[PDB]
Amino acid sequence: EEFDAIKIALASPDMIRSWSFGEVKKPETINYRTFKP
Amino acid sequence: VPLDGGRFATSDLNDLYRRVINRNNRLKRLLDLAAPDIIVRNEKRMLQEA
Amino acid sequence: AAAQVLSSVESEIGRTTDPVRMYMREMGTVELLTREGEIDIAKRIEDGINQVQCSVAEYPEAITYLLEQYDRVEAEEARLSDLITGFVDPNAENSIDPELAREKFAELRAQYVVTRDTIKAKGRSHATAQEEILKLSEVFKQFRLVPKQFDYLVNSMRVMMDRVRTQERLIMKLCVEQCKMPKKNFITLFTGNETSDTWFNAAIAMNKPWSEKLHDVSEEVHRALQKLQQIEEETGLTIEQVKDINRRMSIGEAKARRAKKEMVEANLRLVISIAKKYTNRGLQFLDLIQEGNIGLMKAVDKFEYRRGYKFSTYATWWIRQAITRSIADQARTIRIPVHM
Amino acid sequence: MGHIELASPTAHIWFLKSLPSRIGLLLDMPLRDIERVLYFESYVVIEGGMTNLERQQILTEEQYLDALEEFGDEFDAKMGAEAIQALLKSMDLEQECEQL
Amino acid sequence: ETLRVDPTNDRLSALVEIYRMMRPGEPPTREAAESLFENLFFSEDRYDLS
Repeated sequence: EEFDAIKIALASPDMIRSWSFGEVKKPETINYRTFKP
Repeated sequence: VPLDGGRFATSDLNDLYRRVINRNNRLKRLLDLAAPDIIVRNEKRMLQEA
Repeated sequence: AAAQVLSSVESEIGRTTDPVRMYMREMGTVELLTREGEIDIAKRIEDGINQVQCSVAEYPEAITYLLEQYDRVEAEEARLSDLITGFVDPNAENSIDPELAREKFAELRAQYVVTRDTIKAKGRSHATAQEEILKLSEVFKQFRLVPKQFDYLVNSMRVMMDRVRTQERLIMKLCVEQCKMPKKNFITLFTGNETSDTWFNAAIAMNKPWSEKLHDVSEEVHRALQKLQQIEEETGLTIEQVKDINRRMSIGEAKARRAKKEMVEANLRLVISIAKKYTNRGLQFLDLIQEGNIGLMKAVDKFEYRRGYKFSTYATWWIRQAITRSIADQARTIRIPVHM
Repeated sequence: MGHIELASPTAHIWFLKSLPSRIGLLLDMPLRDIERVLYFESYVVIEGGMTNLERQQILTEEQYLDALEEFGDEFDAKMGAEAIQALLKSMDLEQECEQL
Repeated sequence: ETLRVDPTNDRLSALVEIYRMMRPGEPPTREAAESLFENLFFSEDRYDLS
């Protein structure tokens, strides 16, 4: 937890992949009856 | 989320994400097809717009 | 003289950010070409297509593919399922009765077996054997294939073409980028022989003392030539006819792919007109428009002049389908499928 | 957090529309130029191979055609975020810095 | 003085520059602009005083 200072920089593409967990591909949220992802 | 009476409620961002993904996917489609550059342009103005 | 309207207008466009004015002003350029330009676009398209059917007729193993994978689905004691719905399915210029299937593939195999002996008579393309190859094409051209399986059969020529080009890239890379041999002499000698490596030591024979420096990589270069000549065994077709078939086929594509854009760019106003009957506050304008262009491109791909009707009706149906279910697939945060 | 891969590149807005622009200010190309590139309204010279033409030079869709057939190969001029990315990607910071 | 500043000489160009004030950019045409102006304050539909 314990940290010292803050930094800003630009989000490189490889950074955004590095953080991300999986490529979204759809607008779909859920099913109409089975209210589930 | 839902409410008591079956109603749902959402944040406005999801609309925006949906528009984005619809537009990107349609663009990919139009790129598989060698379709005219004019509709490419229009789809991209729509993209940068959203 | 509409591009020069865009010119001075854009010079004096009042910082207009809206793409609606942009696109709508851009389609204003192209006009509505009709009544035979439709029929002429169709003529050019079907011409180029029938000439890619020349391009299949010129390739020998095109028939080998057909009879082979057809024998795969007939092999299984009897089938009438999918592959026969990609295969034979001829246009009549149905539930497949195997009787007529056994019929049509008789004379095709007669032209097959009878045409090969003369191809060896005194030369690959003797005049008589050449006219018999032309007979093979004429028998080929009354067949109109399903676009799926056909597109595979043409991909069997596109891919191979790109493998010829592939080894051009390889040998060009390792030879010219490293040893720095001129391509000028290479066109002349490589065009001259194409079959044996006499051009190698005939080029080194033009002394050029760097050419003597090919020992360190000698085992590798013509071993790169190996994969070039190997394609000649796998193809069994001479290099001139390779080039001719490739280029002529590509033109067979270019006709249609150039032809349709006039149609689409013409009927954009139909697309938008029908679109904005349904741009009540359902989703949004431009998405109805874009989907309308999709249905339009379908109708341009499907339309027949021989039905002799107006085009407007056809793509009216198609457009209307496309929009009418894109609004329903999309346009909600919760997807309600079509039935509900 | 997830991610998305894009068909074509697109530009961030705060680095464009904000006062002093940080994108056109860097290129020394004012706003309406870059707009008319990015609204797909005109082209712009990524790299004029011939020095006959210029970096950061605009070419209308009709005038470009002149330059199109006159020379062909020896210019690089395009349109949209692709071209501008090629431009920022091209510009070396150093020599411009010692020159300023 | 306002005339000496006014570049417009005929009725038509006046209609064109009104049309251009309100529909900027757009390639102007006669009846689009005539109909525009007349719609603004001379059509019963889009203008009523009470």
